[PDB]
Amino acid sequence: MLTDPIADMLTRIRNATRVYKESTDVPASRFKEEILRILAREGFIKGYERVDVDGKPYLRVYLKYGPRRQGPDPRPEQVIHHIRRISKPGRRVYVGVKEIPRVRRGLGIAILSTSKGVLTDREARKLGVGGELICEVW
Amino acid sequence: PTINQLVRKGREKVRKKSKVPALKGAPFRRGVCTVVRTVTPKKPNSALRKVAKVRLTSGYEVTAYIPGEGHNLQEHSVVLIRGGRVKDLPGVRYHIVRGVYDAAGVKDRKKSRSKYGTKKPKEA
Amino acid sequence: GRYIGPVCRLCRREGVKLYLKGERCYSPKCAMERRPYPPGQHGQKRARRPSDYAVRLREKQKLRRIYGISERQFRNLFEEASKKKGVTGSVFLGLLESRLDNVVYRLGFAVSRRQARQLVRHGHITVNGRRVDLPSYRVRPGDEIAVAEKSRNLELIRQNLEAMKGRKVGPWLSLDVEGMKGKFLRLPDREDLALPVNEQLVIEFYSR
Amino acid sequence: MVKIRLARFGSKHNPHYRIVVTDARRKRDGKYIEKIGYYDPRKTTPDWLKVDVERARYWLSVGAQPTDTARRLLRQAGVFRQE
Amino acid sequence: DFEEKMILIRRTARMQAGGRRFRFGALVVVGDRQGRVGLGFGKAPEVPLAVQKAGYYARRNMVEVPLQNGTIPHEIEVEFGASKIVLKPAAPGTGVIAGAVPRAILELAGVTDILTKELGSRNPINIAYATMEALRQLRTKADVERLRKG
Amino acid sequence: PKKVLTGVVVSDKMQKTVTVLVERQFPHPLYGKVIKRSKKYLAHDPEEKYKLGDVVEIIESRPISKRKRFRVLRLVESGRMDLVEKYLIRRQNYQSLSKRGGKA
RNA sequence: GCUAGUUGGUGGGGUAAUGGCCCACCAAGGCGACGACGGGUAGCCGGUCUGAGAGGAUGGCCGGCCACAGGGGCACUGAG
RNA sequence: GAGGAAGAAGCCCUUCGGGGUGUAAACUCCUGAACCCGGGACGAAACCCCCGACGAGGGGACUGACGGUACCGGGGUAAUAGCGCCGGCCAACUCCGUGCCAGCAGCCGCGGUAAUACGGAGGGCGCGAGCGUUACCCGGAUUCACUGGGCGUAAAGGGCGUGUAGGCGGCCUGGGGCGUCCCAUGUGAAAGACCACGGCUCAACCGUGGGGGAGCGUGGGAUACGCUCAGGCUAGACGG
RNA sequence: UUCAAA
RNA sequence: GGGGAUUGAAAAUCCC
Ligand SMILES: [K+]
Ligand SMILES: [K+]
Ligand SMILES: [K+]
Ligand SMILES: [K+]
Ligand SMILES: [K+]
Ligand SMILES: [K+]
Ligand SMILES: [K+]
Ligand SMILES: [K+]
Ligand SMILES: [K+]
Ligand SMILES: [Mg+2]
Ligand SMILES: [Mg+2]
Ligand SMILES: [Mg+2]
Ligand SMILES: [Mg+2]
Ligand SMILES: [Mg+2]
Ligand SMILES: [Mg+2]
Ligand SMILES: [Mg+2]
Ligand SMILES: [Mg+2]
Ligand SMILES: [Mg+2]
Ligand SMILES: [Mg+2]
Ligand SMILES: [Mg+2]
Ligand SMILES: [Mg+2]
Ligand SMILES: [Mg+2]
Ligand SMILES: [Mg+2]
Ligand SMILES: [Mg+2]
Ligand SMILES: [Mg+2]
Ligand SMILES: [Mg+2]
Ligand SMILES: [Mg+2]
Ligand SMILES: [Mg+2]
Ligand SMILES: [Mg+2]
Ligand SMILES: [Mg+2]
Ligand SMILES: [Mg+2]
Ligand SMILES: [Mg+2]
Ligand SMILES: [Mg+2]
Ligand SMILES: [Mg+2]
Ligand SMILES: [Mg+2]
Ligand SMILES: [Mg+2]
Ligand SMILES: [Mg+2]
Ligand SMILES: [Mg+2]
Ligand SMILES: [Mg+2]
Ligand SMILES: [Mg+2]
Ligand SMILES: [Mg+2]
Ligand SMILES: [Mg+2]
Ligand SMILES: [Mg+2]
Ligand SMILES: [Mg+2]
Ligand SMILES: [Mg+2]
Ligand SMILES: [Mg+2]
Ligand SMILES: [Mg+2]
Ligand SMILES: [Mg+2]
Ligand SMILES: [Mg+2]
Ligand SMILES: [Mg+2]
Ligand SMILES: [Mg+2]
Ligand SMILES: [Mg+2]
Ligand SMILES: [Mg+2]
Ligand SMILES: [Mg+2]
Ligand SMILES: [Mg+2]
Ligand SMILES: [Mg+2]
Ligand SMILES: [Mg+2]
Ligand SMILES: [Mg+2]
Ligand SMILES: [Mg+2]
Ligand SMILES: [Mg+2]
Ligand SMILES: [Mg+2]
Ligand SMILES: [Mg+2]
Ligand SMILES: [Mg+2]
Ligand SMILES: [Mg+2]
Ligand SMILES: [Mg+2]
Ligand SMILES: [Mg+2]
Ligand SMILES: [Mg+2]
Ligand SMILES: [Mg+2]
Ligand SMILES: [Mg+2]
Ligand SMILES: [Mg+2]
Ligand SMILES: [Mg+2]
Ligand SMILES: [Mg+2]
Ligand SMILES: [Mg+2]
Ligand SMILES: [Mg+2]
Ligand SMILES: [Mg+2]
Ligand SMILES: [Mg+2]
Ligand SMILES: [Mg+2]
Ligand SMILES: [Mg+2]
Ligand SMILES: [Zn+2]
Repeated sequence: MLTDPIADMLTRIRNATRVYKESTDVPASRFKEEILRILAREGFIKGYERVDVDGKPYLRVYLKYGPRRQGPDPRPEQVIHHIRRISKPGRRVYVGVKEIPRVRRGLGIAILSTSKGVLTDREARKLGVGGELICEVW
Repeated sequence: PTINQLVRKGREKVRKKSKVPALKGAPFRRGVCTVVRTVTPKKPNSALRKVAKVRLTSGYEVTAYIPGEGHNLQEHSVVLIRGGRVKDLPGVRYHIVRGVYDAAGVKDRKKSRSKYGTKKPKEA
Repeated sequence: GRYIGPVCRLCRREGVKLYLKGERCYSPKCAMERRPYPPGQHGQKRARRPSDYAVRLREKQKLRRIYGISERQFRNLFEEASKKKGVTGSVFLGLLESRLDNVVYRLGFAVSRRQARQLVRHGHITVNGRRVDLPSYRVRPGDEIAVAEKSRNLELIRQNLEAMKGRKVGPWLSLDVEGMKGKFLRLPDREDLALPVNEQLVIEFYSR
Repeated sequence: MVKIRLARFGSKHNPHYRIVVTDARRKRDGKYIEKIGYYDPRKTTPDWLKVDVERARYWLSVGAQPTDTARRLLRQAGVFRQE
Repeated sequence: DFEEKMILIRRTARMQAGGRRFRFGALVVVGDRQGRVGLGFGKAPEVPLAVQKAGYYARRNMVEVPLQNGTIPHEIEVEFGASKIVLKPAAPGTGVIAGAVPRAILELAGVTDILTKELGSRNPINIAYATMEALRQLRTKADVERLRKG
Repeated sequence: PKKVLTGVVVSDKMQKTVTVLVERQFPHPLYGKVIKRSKKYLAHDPEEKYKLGDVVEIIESRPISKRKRFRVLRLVESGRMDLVEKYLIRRQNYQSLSKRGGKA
């Protein structure tokens, strides 16, 4: 059984991207959906959409990459170079607004879950709130 | 290990073993010579290193090195020990401080005099 | 006691001419003038590619020897520099340049720094009027460094203060050759000085 | 009883006292109840005596008994001046 | 134009009857101190030839370091084999805080302020290669921006 | 303020006294993980009111005896031996680890 | 594995005052793997040294608290 | 301190031409630690007395261990330099003497007739009233890895299962608000540390002022995630 | 046999 | 106990 559905999603994404898939499904949950909103708006994934597979609710995540490259290995650069889970079951991680991390001098992000909803480190910092530091992406 | 394991067992702190156990981890310790033998080194060296068994005030009886060109130590010379091994003589972990007590300083020494306890000679 | 011994030899070990004598170092004789190789029996022999360390050591030894300051004092200034806001490199230089003994020398009251130093130890110097014989005394912006009234007539004073007529001086300093007064206008910019020293390496030497 | 006296700070040949409120029984330089001023004997600074008079008046109102010297300094700052 | 800093020279040995048979390896960095560096590892019968060969290799294999006032756009860690390199950006006055290998590559890349740390195996050859990769991986806001748009 | 704690009654075997197990939760000072930890208080129940399995509030009080420094403030949730059970079992496992052992 | 004043109760004693602090009766209870009991070591803290930090190490001097006064017990006097 | 030889002597080295120590010395000229003479402190204004009213407020007087010290003004002499290193790490090299000897050695290692590693000398590097040695703490050491490590063959998967405690737990909704987060507020002694000015001629030392919060208590608030209570769901598990 | 020799 | 032969120098071996 999935012990960490969010970690599962994060990886499904990490895995699909390393072989350049178009989309990639992940069993749906509001919370996962919430994170995808951020991921989309931030511009890491083309976008996502609800989808029923075999009768069960999933989420097609349309990934995006850079342009074909020169020389040996033309495989495009990743838009999502890094995507790592922080807080986990049995080792939960929280932060006060004053402790929200600055992921790659801002060239990256951190998705936290606050009582004011799921926000990027910048968004949270703005509404002046902290919470569970879910993951970091860059 | 898992975080739960760490919460349960934690990490064990490293303990330091003293190399100069001649007690009180004091900087020096005085004793009395019992034997002023000569000993042979281990491969690949050959020579007659000067050594002395010392009945220490720390309740210990260890062997110390007698550094320098010749000494004046006998079966009853009171001496001060300082710690410092002799890589070549297994079991020799301390040195005898020349210039303290019955340990004369090296005579005719002109360079590293602090060590070997040799007073500054006069320059006429 | 700040070194005190064969000086036109340090110039030779740094392969660069340091002014630890003022004149004599201008007339073909600072030794660097025909005899620029290190002191000692091996001075003329070919050198070996110095270790990144050697390079950094000699650089610090250069800057330090220029002001005839001790390692103890030199280090204490550098640590102070680090702590302070702003680029440590310059700030460091700014501090070295603020030493009364150095300023005395900058204003021309003395030919070299070692002389400037002695002039201070012997009360021939004044800061805002009050006497000050501490060569390490830190001159602040706005201070007026002059010569003691009682010393203004000294033979050596006239000679040096005379040669100072017409002579220009530091853009951060100002000399009123008349009453033998001088004013520390402001801390010198790295751009203001031009010492044969890459302070960058010095910082690195202490970073080890 | 509780007092208003001088606690010694500064250094050798460089005294700098602190007008403080404290239990008579506490060591001179021990833990005081409140600092209500300072005093520099050699007046090496134009500001060698300061005294939170409003506060000084407070402790006196509740019992603080001042040292003779402590009283002297308070007076200078017009603590009892009832003009 | 291009500076040349020799990171290290070594004399390896091979075996044949009769005895040993030496060869020499040279790691040379080349840079313009203005955002361009290249690494080169050349081996040959004699040191000189080795160095040159290195320098030559160094010029092909160049990297475009996005300097931002003497520093890196952001922190990065790269592992090359068992060697790991940690590059952290810094404000001016800091300097190049690094081991001989990294600094040599950093200075010629025209980096003047940076926090560095060698982890894992400190094998110079691999630590140098880890560094090049780190730099090569550096991204600029404009770059990230370009990528995130679409 | 007088400290108020919530816990479970795991012992009604004393006259006018009940043992109250109180759970506490906190982040580990170095490893983060939220960890539980419990402690038993002997609370004062003069009316022999509360029983095994009740979830009562406990309040800081004037010493009643050695050990007893808390009085039962009120009942939060009656009956529920699941908690008591857990405690009893954990205690029974003790009968194990020693020179012999007990069935698992 | 530990426990008999041991855990709790009622009534007293005692104290400035709560309390097995002590006592007389009555209950069988209390504690422990979230480490009881036993052994070893140690006065605690503000702080100090080190370290990028997280940490690690330390508690002389100065300030706070505690404990002791050749080793054990006890009380009397007194606001103490 | 400044001047001071194409550069004394002596010692060292040499391809015997020369090279070092070296502007260093000598010597010339300046300044004047020490020391002598004179002056000579701040720290001490209260208590007390008198006026007033034993108050406020005014006046007055007695007190210095440190100390004839600090500091000031005259006069004024050229006037202590050591200690450790020079094979690599690690800045600094030559001769001679010793030979697996005598010895060196933090680690790797030096010495069995050409030793930059032993001892001495010349030279050099480093630091300087100090320089080395020993011991001990933290560092480098992500070498117990929270930040920040591992376990096929390098040290390391329990011989296997069953299962207790414990740790961990799929999708949707609701209540609660314990964790978590936000706002206020109390507490957080002084000293120390940090920043800024100041006082001793500087500094060390010291004074004044200024932020700096974590932890805990209280009072409000939020509810995404974790928790808990309710109710649902079949994609896990189990059953037919 | 030991140490060291390309 | 050297002092030789041998050795790169030893141990060993053969000599006085
Ligand atoms: K890799
Ligand atoms: K009772
Ligand atoms: K501590
Ligand atoms: K009066
Ligand atoms: K010889
Ligand atoms: K030598
Ligand atoms: K260590
Ligand atoms: K095994
Ligand atoms: K809710
Ligand atoms: Mg993942
Ligand atoms: Mg990733
Ligand atoms: Mg983490
Ligand atoms: Mg973390
Ligand atoms: Mg740990
Ligand atoms: Mg010892
Ligand atoms: Mg040998
Ligand atoms: Mg030596
Ligand atoms: Mg700075
Ligand atoms: Mg190679
Ligand atoms: Mg680029
Ligand atoms: Mg990188
Ligand atoms: Mg690896
Ligand atoms: Mg390693
Ligand atoms: Mg009962
Ligand atoms: Mg009772
Ligand atoms: Mg017990
Ligand atoms: Mg009672
Ligand atoms: Mg009573
Ligand atoms: Mg009892
Ligand atoms: Mg017990
Ligand atoms: Mg517990
Ligand atoms: Mg027992
Ligand atoms: Mg115990
Ligand atoms: Mg003890
Ligand atoms: Mg004690
Ligand atoms: Mg660390
Ligand atoms: Mg402690
Ligand atoms: Mg104390
Ligand atoms: Mg006692
Ligand atoms: Mg007592
Ligand atoms: Mg007693
Ligand atoms: Mg005694
Ligand atoms: Mg007694
Ligand atoms: Mg009394
Ligand atoms: Mg009494
Ligand atoms: Mg001279
Ligand atoms: Mg004269
Ligand atoms: Mg006075
Ligand atoms: Mg009196
Ligand atoms: Mg009257
Ligand atoms: Mg005088
Ligand atoms: Mg005078
Ligand atoms: Mg004169
Ligand atoms: Mg070297
Ligand atoms: Mg020889
Ligand atoms: Mg050596
Ligand atoms: Mg000194
Ligand atoms: Mg370091
Ligand atoms: Mg560590
Ligand atoms: Mg270890
Ligand atoms: Mg870890
Ligand atoms: Mg490992
Ligand atoms: Mg094996
Ligand atoms: Mg193995
Ligand atoms: Mg197995
Ligand atoms: Mg769940
Ligand atoms: Mg659970
Ligand atoms: Mg809920
Ligand atoms: Mg809450
Ligand atoms: Mg607070
Ligand atoms: Mg404080
Ligand atoms: Mg000042
Ligand atoms: Mg302050
Ligand atoms: Mg709600
Ligand atoms: Mg959570
Ligand atoms: Mg044999
Ligand atoms: Mg050998
Ligand atoms: Mg042979
Ligand atoms: Zn010169």
